[PDB]
Amino acid sequence: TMAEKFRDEGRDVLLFVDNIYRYTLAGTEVSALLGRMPSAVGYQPTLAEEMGVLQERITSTKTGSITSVQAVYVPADDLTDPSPATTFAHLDATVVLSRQIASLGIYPAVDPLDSTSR
Amino acid sequence: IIYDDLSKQAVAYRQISLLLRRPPGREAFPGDVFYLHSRLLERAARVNAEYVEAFTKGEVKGKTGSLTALPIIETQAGDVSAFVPTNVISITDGQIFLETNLFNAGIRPAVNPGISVSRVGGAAQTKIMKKLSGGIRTALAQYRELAAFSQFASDLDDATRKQLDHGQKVT
Amino acid sequence: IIYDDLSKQAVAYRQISLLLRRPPGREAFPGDVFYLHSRLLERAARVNAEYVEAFTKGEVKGKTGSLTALPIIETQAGDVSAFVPTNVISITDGQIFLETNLFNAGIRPAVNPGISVSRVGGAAQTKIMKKLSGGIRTALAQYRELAAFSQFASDLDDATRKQLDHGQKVT
Amino acid sequence: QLDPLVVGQEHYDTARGVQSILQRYQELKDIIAILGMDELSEEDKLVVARARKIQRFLSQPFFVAEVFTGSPGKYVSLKDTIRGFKGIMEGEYDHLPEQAFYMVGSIEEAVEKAKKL
Amino acid sequence: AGAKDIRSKIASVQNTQKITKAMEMVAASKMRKSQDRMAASRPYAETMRKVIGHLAHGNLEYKHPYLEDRDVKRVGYLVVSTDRGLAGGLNINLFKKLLAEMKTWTDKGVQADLAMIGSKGVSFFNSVGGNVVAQVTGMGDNPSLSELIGPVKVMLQAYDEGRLDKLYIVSNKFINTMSQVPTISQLLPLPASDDDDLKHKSWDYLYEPDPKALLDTLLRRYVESQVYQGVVENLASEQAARMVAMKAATDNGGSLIKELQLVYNKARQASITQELTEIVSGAA
Repeated sequence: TMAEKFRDEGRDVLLFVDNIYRYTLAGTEVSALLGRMPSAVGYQPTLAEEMGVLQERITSTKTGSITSVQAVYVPADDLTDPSPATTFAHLDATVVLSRQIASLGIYPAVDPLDSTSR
Repeated sequence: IIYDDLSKQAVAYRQISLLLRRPPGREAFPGDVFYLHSRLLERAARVNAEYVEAFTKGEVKGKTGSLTALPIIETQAGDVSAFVPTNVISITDGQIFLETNLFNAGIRPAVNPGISVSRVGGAAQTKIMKKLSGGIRTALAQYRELAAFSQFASDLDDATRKQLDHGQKVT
Repeated sequence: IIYDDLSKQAVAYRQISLLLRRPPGREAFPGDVFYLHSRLLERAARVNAEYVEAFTKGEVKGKTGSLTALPIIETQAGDVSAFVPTNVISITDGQIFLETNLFNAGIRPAVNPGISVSRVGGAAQTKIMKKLSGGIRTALAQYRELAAFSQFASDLDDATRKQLDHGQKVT
Repeated sequence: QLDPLVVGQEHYDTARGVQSILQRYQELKDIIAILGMDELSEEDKLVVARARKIQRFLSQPFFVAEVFTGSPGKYVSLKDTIRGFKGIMEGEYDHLPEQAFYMVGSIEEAVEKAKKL
Repeated sequence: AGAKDIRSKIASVQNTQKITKAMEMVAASKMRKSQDRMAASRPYAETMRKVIGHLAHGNLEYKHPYLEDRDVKRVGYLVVSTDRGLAGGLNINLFKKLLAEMKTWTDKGVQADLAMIGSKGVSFFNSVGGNVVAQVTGMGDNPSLSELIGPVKVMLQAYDEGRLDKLYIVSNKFINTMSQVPTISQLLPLPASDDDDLKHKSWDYLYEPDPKALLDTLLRRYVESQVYQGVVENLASEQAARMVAMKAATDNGGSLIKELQLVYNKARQASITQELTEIVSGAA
């Protein structure tokens, strides 16, 4: 909502989310506290709506735009888990950072083969 | 009519059902998730002219109406042995399965033969197209599996040098 | 006495206990499923001569009574870690494991030795059978140790080739 | 009903041999996947080939599937099917290619299909 | 399925992949050592074939059985094969080519005999029923000529004794570090030299003691080197083929890991949900 006030002023904004997986996991904790039934893998039943209510405000508008860079964490390295599976529905681009490229002394250490954009 | 994602209508219905405290089943989906899609897709149909007459009170005499549905389903990691994908495969007539490996290799549209089928079959086609394209999907069903099995070399080259150049140029 | 599908008595009892709103345990089985089978199977017993002579109030002397139980259990895809299989494997004096990979290959009756145990052992054998069985146990044990090399045979030494082709003949 | 006292000894033995060598092929699939088919013993390559030929000969065209494919439907009598499987198992058709057995009726149609490749 | 049961097999396949990688490395080093030993063997056969050409196709061409084409009524083969598996299709392509040619020869009604180097061919041809008459096995990575003396002696004796004719050696030609081809080549009667030693006109050797008894020994020693050469080339071809085969096996393992991990992920998701649903639904 601060990024949105910058948008209304007519600017282009960048919004960094340091770990969206923890936003999902805190929604799961709050859902459990409220006593709602557990969803596919124990996640909250409102997972795919709680994610969309956030990610749907990050859009270009005919007054401005908010672009977003989100650090993502994949549980157990599973790209099928409901949290990664729900997050990947919204991402437009995907940048992979690799330690091998850094050991080569190449910076930024972006892996160009797995890095992806639609 | 095109439903852009039934696999997300299913998720919204699961949310509604779990907020109403109903006991879930496999993959935490409700028990009646099948009856969610069936009573929907069972409405895409072709009706005889007597039904159109009885409906329109006679006004449209002797024409047959139809509604053609193409629902879209997204499957995780390419497996079709999953609850909702298999539930919808069990309702629609045909099945166009688009494969990620083919799609990355540049083959687009990535229509995977052998898995994709049309249960209406050649009855739907114009007879020219029906005759020209007789049995090729089942031909590729084996061309693929054999090119996968015979990886070391093109041995037993009876006609495989023609077979697996025809089946390459067709793709 | 043969009990055919104790794993169906367990299902009927799960039904009865779930219709009575009793607290469901694992796989919705009630808590007292073990106490259901044990007080059944512990009724299979050998009984000494004094119990028989006292129960019948004379009229029988010297003789010992007996009741042997052979309960049957079905497993889903060979998993033993289930609830009812765990209880009944814990209760009884031994197990005969019948496996489908052996049944398909033609080994019938498809009893899997080594994985199958009898804790009464030779005490329940005629001394000729007790004498002769030890070499069969050791032969099949050595065969199970060597069986990994079967599909690499003709690479092996002859001294182990003899054990490997002897275990096959016992099987 | 698959008992020798109900279906006869020849039918029973044919069915059980088919099961036995398809199971033996199942047991070899996992090593073929890793090392390739060249590590197999010389007699294991034979059970692999006969298993694949049996798997093909189990296929059959149907009169109701005559609109998914164009092939005419085939009706196979029990005598002909056991006559064919007993023939495959004991190696009298070892010389034909696998594709000769795909979607045919009795074995005398496979020997004909082999001529046309 | 079962998550633990699948993780155990993932671990097993990873171990298999590691073993195959180690085998690829070992084979890729032995291949270099073997193909250098292969080059250490050329000078002998070369500088002896020049001599044989001088005594045989030069001036005063002498006459010897091994040099001329007596009529053929039975044939003999020296077969080199590996002592170790996992070499891919190396041995079976060669044995099938040998069987094709040996069947073509028996169409004409001629009899054929075999001498085996290596254990694999010895195992094979007794199953096929071939007429093996001499063998040496267990050479491994250290092929001696003083062990090839035996069966080559048997075949030479059977030739000059009048029984065999037109004997062959079958072996794998090492051509590229990933390309080896089975070849059947003729050793005796001696193949025809491309070169001419008419330029040797201007000199003649002072043969001590005498030229015929000396040409006999020269020819016997020459077939031996060429066989030995065939054995060493076959060994380097074996090393290269095992390298390629274990490479392929390591990539097959690396794909089975992907499939098994997808299955494991599905299994563990289903286990989490099936447990937590039982807990929540049990609480009235």
